[PDB]
Amino acid sequence: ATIVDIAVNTPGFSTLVTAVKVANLVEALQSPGPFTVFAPNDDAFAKLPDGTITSLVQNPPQLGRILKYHVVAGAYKATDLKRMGIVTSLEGSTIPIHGDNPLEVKNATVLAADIEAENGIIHVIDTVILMGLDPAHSFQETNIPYKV
Amino acid sequence: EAMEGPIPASILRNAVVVATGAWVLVKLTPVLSLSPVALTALLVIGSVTALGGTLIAIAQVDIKRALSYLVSAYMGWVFIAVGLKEPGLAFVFILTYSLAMAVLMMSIGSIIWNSVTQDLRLLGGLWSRRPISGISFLVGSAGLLAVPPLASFFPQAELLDTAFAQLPWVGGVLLLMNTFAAFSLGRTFCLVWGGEVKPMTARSPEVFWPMILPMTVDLGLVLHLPILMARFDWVIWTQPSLATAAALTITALLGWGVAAWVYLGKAIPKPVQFPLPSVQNLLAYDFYTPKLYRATVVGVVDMIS
Amino acid sequence: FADTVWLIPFYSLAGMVLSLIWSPGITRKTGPRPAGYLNILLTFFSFVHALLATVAIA
Amino acid sequence: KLPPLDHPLADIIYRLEAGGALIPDTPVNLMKIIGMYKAYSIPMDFYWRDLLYLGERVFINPFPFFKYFPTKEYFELPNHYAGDTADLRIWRGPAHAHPELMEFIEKGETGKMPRLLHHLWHDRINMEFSEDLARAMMWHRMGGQLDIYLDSEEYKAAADKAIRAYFKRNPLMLGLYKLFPDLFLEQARQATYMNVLGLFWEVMAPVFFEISDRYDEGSITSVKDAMNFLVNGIFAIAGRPIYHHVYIDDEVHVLVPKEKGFMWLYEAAFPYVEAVFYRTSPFRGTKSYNAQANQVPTDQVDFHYGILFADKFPVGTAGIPPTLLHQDMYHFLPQYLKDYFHQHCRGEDDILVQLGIAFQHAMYTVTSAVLQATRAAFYYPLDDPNPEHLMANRRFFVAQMDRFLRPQYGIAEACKIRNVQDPNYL
Amino acid sequence: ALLALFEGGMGALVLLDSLFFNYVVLEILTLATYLLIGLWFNQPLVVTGARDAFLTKRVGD
Ligand SMILES: CCCCCCCCCCCCCCCC(=O)OC[C@H](CO[C@@H]1O[C@H](CS(=O)(=O)O)[C@@H](O)[C@H](O)[C@H]1O)OC(=O)CCCCCCCCCCCCCCC
Ligand SMILES: CC1=C(/C=C/C(C)=C/C=C/C(C)=C/C=C/C=C(C)/C=C/C=C(C)/C=C/C2=C(C)CCCC2(C)C)C(C)(C)CCC1
Ligand SMILES: [Zn+2]
Repeated sequence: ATIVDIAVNTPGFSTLVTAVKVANLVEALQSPGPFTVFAPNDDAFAKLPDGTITSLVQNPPQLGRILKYHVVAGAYKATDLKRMGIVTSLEGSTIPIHGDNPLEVKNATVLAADIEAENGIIHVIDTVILMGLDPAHSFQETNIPYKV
Repeated sequence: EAMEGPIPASILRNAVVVATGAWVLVKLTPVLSLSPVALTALLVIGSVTALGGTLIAIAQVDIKRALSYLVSAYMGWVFIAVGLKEPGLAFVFILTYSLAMAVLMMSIGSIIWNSVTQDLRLLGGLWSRRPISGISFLVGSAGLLAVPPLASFFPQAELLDTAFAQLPWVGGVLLLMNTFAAFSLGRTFCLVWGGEVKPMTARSPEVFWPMILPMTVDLGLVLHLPILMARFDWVIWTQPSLATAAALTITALLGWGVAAWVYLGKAIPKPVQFPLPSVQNLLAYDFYTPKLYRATVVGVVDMIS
Repeated sequence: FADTVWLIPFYSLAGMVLSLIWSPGITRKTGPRPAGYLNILLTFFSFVHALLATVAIA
Repeated sequence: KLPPLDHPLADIIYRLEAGGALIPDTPVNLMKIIGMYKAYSIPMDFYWRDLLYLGERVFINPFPFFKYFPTKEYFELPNHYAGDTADLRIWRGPAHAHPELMEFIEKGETGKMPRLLHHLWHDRINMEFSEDLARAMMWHRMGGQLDIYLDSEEYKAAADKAIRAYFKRNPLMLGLYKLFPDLFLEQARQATYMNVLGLFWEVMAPVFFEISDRYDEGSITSVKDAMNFLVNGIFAIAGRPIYHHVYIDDEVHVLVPKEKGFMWLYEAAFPYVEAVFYRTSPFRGTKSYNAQANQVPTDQVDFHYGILFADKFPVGTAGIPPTLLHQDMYHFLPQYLKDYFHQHCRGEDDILVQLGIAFQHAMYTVTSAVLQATRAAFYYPLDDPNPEHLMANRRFFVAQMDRFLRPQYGIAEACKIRNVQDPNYL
Repeated sequence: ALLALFEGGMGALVLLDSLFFNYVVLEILTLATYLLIGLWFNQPLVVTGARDAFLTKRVGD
């Protein structure tokens, strides 16, 4: 609803809304709770081989896991995210938020931060996102710090 | 050092070491009986190697080397038996000991195959998830020291009666050899199958059909040996004299029990340290036998060369 | 039997020459298994022979 | 765009930053790579079918005597994407099996014989190497995020139901499961890991099929293009699901559900690259497991025994696992590689050794494709103007090359790189 | 093949009851132990264990 219709009406967001409709995150992401969430904005999805999206859309649960990783419980703004530096998302997370003038999420950059909504702040980014690895089980050295 | 290459070790320590020199030593009983100095030297060598093998096996960290010293000890037992002009006891004990040690080595090999490490310090809780390989080890243990039900009791009963009739101090070794050798196997069971589970064995699947078929088929032979000596009256120890039949069992059970208490007790640091630290790392390196060789024989034969 | 038990050490000595047919420089194709299989066969046949010879000398 | 820093391996990082090619990019270096892919893809095409057979039909068999004879319809099992009714449709060719693999199953290296007789007389596809990998992903815990799921309260219940439904015929096994419920519960987990590995090779077999066809047409011209095809295929399939679905008599037991959200990249690709390319529990005829001789490591993070670290001259000798694959990857050789080997050291005699060295070369570009996909997923592309976004990539590559230098247990005196860059290593 | 040369040597040792031929096979088995321990010789601690296992067992024999 609220975040959903806000993604639908004014901006492009033409492939995120369909991705959420394929999954079952339409009931969620609008229930009363902040869960600030950022959007790849139709161009982060463009810098991806189209087989990626054609395979993710056919499998609702995995796309849902990724989109959940995009969603971060709580209400935070650019100042809050800069103060924290690390924030937990759904399905757990690290999301090393960084950057100085434009807030850089894990490897993206915010475009329109602090987009007010009914039940949650919304950010817009230019790379999509991808989860960490938990080096105890997956590939080992993929947690290189972004800034020094 | 011959514990490089698994399962000839299940056959070498079990079918070669048992009937290669012991077979030659037993059939030489008439000749060795001629001099009552070769016999006392035989007793000395057997008792020394038995005590040393048991004490060193207790102080090992490699599961494959914590059973080869026990092989040395239980071949020293045969040296003792043949030292008392008793070839029948040796021929009987070789069978039982070989069966039991086959079960033991096959169980240890099964654990190794799927739990890559051999470090006793890196293996942990396996009992709940790996029953057979554990019960097989337990039965191969019981069929080597005690439990008059199991068959290795009988031949080590006459060697108590015989060593007590003549030359009593030797029995004092045979009795003592029965507790240290029981404390080793104990700490080898309580370290590989009991306790907290560790990184290396966090996900231990039981092995496939060809590794646990022989192991279970050889675990049956050991259970039938005692009853196979009942159908056909093959009496080994004529006079029961339960006063001595209640000594081996008490010694072995005491050893195994203290072993279980020290490791399944969580009332002591687990990388246990001895009050004397200098003897722990002396039994652990088998009395520095290599540093002895390279000093006495090699160092000579090389130098003059 | 029990009069030909002295042939037991030859069965395995016949498997110690045939198993080398499969050493990686001789076959170079489809190697590594029937050597062990035939050695098991020889060992089983030499165990049956020994069991029969033991029964016959009760 | 950045200064030279310090590394002894720096000559390689400058190649990773600028394009790719963890190994040099000569044409003779790519002919063998594509030929090795074509040779490694057909036994892989049998592996991914037999592993699924193990994970679904041989779920927990005490005596899985046959276990390597998939049913007639598992060779007709549609590879989820190779044909018309595909899912992402790579490798245009037929989606049922491979004619070459079916031929080898039919005739073998001797002649048209029954399959059981093809097994006793070895003449087989050496399936024991695929099981060793499946058992190597477990015991390293490297399954991904489902290993934490593969513990309790959703799996133990489903595994209990499946086991009770599997053994319902004989009460001997049923009774055993009552005494020791964790005996067959850890063998269930093993079938699950088998299924995971078999689902990983349902993606790589079509990729290695299609890359050889691309090389045949002429679309592949340099190692950069090969690894780029690999990265594109990696991202294309990164979302496919992972499940178990054990099939019992007229019944299916959902063991790990599709609804749990396990995907192919985080549960079968990354936990595989680290398990089999890097760790691969130590060789038995190269290292001593002796606990006193501190040779094998104590932690599982320092297991440097994978294909990237392997020593390929002792191949075909006792105590060395990868031989099982090189004999398996030998009769599915394209002709332009048999001719390339036959005019070389020892000719068609030591063909396994050079065939394994070329396999090492190929797996180097595969892991370089994994590195490039990893940075493109979690970091910034090469065509980035910002300098900090390029220093992030450099830090990532320096970290991933430091795994090749750590001198804990001769981990630096293994690591066949700086040896694969040599043209005289073959 | 080496496991078959033990099973044959063991049989020849238990059958033959001559002190001379009970040493012939007793030495053949020493040689066999040398080649059997040294199965995977690419390991540097086997070529050292097989050396001792042959020399120590040969001096006694
Ligand atoms: C008539 C009375 C009957 C009583 C009979 C008494 C028999 C006792 C058995 C014989 C003891 C053996 C002594 C030799 C030990 C040795 O040399 O090395 C020591 C080894 C070294 O292993 C070490 O292990 C270490 C790791 S770990 O600990 O093995 O995990 C490793 O770091 C190290 O290198 C390795 O060597 O470790 C040990 O086994 C220590 C054992 C000594 C503990 C005895 C304490 C007594 C407790 C009181 C009883 C409690 C009451 C319970 C009643 C049921
Ligand atoms: C695989 C496996 C399993 C199982 C197994 C089993 C179950 C086995 C069994 C086994 C068995 C069950 C065995 C048995 C055996 C037996 C035996 C081996 C016997 C013998 C006997 C005898 C030898 C006798 C003798 C005699 C008599 C008594 C009569 C006459 C003669 C006289 C002595 C002389 C399971 C599932 C867990 C899974 C995992 C692993
Ligand atoms: Zn088979």
